[PDB]
Amino acid sequence: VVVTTILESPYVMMKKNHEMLEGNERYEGYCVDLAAEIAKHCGFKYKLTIVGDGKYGARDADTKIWNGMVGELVYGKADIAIAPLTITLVREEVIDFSKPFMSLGISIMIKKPQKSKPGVFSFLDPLAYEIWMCIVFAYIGVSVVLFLVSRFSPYEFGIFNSLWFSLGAFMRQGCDISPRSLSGRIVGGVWWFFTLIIISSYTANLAAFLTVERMVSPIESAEDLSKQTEIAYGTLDSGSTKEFFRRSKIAVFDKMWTYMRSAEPSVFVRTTAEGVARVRKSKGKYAYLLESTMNEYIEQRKPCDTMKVGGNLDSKGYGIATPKGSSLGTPVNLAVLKLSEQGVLDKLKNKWWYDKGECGAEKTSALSLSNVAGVFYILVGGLGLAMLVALIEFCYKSR
Amino acid sequence: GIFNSLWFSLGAFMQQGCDISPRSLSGRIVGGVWWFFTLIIISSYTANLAAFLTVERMVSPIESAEDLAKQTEIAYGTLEAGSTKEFFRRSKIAVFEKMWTYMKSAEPSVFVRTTEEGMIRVRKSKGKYAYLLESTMNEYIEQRKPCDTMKVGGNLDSKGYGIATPKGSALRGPVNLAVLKLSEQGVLDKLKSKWWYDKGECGKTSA
Amino acid sequence: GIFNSLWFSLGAFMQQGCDISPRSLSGRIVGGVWWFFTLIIISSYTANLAAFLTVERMVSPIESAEDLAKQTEIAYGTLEAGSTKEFFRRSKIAVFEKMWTYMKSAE
Amino acid sequence: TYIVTTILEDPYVMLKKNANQFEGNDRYEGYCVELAAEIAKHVGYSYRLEIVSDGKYGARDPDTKAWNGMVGELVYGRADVAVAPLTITLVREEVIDFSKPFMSLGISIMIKKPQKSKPGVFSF
Ligand SMILES: NS(=O)(=O)c1cc2c(cc1Cl)N[C@H]([C@H]1C[C@H]3C=C[C@@H]1C3)NS2(=O)=O
Ligand SMILES: NS(=O)(=O)c1cc2c(cc1Cl)N[C@H]([C@H]1C[C@H]3C=C[C@@H]1C3)NS2(=O)=O
Repeated sequence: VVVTTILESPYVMMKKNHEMLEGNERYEGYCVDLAAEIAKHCGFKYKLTIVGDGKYGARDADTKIWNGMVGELVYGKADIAIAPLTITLVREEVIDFSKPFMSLGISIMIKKPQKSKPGVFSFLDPLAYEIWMCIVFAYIGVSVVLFLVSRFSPYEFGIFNSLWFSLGAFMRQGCDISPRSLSGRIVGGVWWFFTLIIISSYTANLAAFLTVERMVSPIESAEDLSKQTEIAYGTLDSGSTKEFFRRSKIAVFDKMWTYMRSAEPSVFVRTTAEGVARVRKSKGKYAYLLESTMNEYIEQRKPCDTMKVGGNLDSKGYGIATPKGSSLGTPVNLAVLKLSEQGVLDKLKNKWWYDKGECGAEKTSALSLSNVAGVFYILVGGLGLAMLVALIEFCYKSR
Repeated sequence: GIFNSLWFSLGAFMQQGCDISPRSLSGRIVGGVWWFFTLIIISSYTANLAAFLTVERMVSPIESAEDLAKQTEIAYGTLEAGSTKEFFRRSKIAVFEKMWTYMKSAEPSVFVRTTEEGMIRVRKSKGKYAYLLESTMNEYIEQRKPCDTMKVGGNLDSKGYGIATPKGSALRGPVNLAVLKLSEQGVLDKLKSKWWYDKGECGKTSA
Repeated sequence: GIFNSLWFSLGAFMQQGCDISPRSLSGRIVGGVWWFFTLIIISSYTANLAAFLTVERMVSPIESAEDLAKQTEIAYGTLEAGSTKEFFRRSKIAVFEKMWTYMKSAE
Repeated sequence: TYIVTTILEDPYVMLKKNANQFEGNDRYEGYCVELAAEIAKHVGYSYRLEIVSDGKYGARDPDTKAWNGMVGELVYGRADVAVAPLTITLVREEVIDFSKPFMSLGISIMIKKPQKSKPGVFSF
């Protein structure tokens, strides 16, 4: 027969020594490995041909003509096909199919937002804001209690000095005054125990929260993405994703397809690498919807300037095709069943993917000033406030 | 006095201040040795607290199928009269072959009759038993109360269910088109989301 | 004064005592915010020091032959006209075969 | 009419709590049952909910060469179709037609989760 590929990576990797090769040895990839593995169990002659149009079957409404990959099989130009070709009803109504040999799904693709340094006020992260509020109001309550206890049950401790003492005990710096009665000393003791526990809990693992950097994606998922319009998303042209959005009946997908269709220029693209370049040359203003396999492969490959957000919007599975009624449909089906039973498919998928991941195939380093600047700003604000307050008091006592 | 002595001793164990300090030699010895004791104890407590807070979660030794098979202290088996048992019968990889050899003859019978039987078998066993099961029912029951069962490792192989039909039947094409239409529409995803996730019987750096 | 102010500020950065403490509001604000600053900085220093002392030694990425071969950023080869070269010529294992293929032609 | 072979497993086929009160197809409510209803509405064919008496899955013994379970009912004409969890594989596919998948799966390891002492109030 004749084996047609899409010249798409990693399913079709043109060999580095392309000049000095010909025939079925022209190019390499997972698809070719699978084709050989199935020719072993099927005994069918094949030629590693490539489709001229370089695109997958699409059904134009006006001409009602299959183009590229599907056209070759339907119009007799092709006998078989082994490729990253996605199943679907309309495409299945015209040609017999095999069983899935991969799992996938439509997935989002964007440019890796830069690692946001832990912003100002990062020294509060070690403790959740609930604990901070409880701490504040406990510092208030203890001082109030100490004031009440000392004023109305004495052997000084006003409210101002009481707050001073409580704060000093919370920061391990003692003060010039200590309670002299039992009823204030109990409060002091529990306050000391509480601050000891809290500080020992906070101090521990405090460099991490001043140093750790977490990336925040702008498009959390499809719903969040479609809610906004500042960023423009695109998809391949004449493919399964377009057909899936076209036949969609879900509100989010309906609005998303409306926005993509009614967006100028045309967000669409002729080929996958074009979308890759567009997202990598858009300052993160372009989002591309491709599968979950190519996406991961790209993520693993340098410079790794992209990432996948959200989860698969729908799983589809690939599948070896065949012309309707061809006698080869059954043997290829049984062949893929056998290979799935063997580890050929899992072995190939595990090896080809993550085979040569350049990026990523933590250390402890000093604190830069960017990490701990917030407390310096706070200190300077406090000094300014103190001088302002003293001037205010000075003018007030002048009158 | 005694009241102030207790106050001072407490104010030195918490590393806070002390409005007074001993002035004689024989009180100063006590103060110093108490300071040494509290220094040691407090440093120990703080360090071990740091250790506890960044404590790694229990890493069960059953992470891998190979590890789960070498751990003969825990018995393991596959459901009998099922397709998974057939797969392990025809499994050719080293780990699967070794597991199949182990499970071929073991007393009591590592095989089981029904899924509920295997679930209860693992439940009663004090961790001395292991079970092999499809990745759907496992999750579904791990979601069902009681939630005393827990999946370890990842899926060992990718496969799928199917709407079977008698060979040569006349309802072959229509059902294929039907399943394709139902998968293209979110109807099937809706069913799975409703009847797996909507139930919810139970349920390094971090604040 | 100024001398005692410096003494107090230093005695609060080291977490030690202070024979005096501010008595007015406008000195107490400064004292408190300085205490907050020193608490943050000292805790940070202590934690990161703990980290440095138990710092793992540099684990070079060339630990394994397979890793040393996948790291094409570093070129590798075997002595020519020697028995080791002959062994790699006849090596049959996956890692050795891949390394031999890499080293067969490289400039 | 159509005869359907379901293995009656949680949650693909479930017996309604009002099993005695409920009768017929409406008596049964499971993911397999709902899928059967949806597909039938898609095609319009009469069917009667049924469960395999043997209570087993596909297993052809070497000595007897006889199919048991849902596949057994399917091959011998006892069952017309089988909308139920049935891992599609090679040996089974060699006798029975499989439509395209409707759910991915995989074999997995199950263990009794060891009790983890949740930090009490006095965990400090
Ligand atoms: N590499 S993988 O996990 O994505 C993956 C996924 C799949 C594989 C094989 C592999 Cl390796 N084959 C199965 C097929 C095999 C037989 C069983 C289901 C189909 C029919 N479909 S699948 O579930 O889509
Ligand atoms: N949500 S899921 O993973 O369980 C899942 C998995 C699959 C679904 C649908 C869902 Cl919801 N349908 C696909 C089918 C649909 C069409 C495309 C492949 C088959 C044919 N197979 S699948 O990959 O097995």
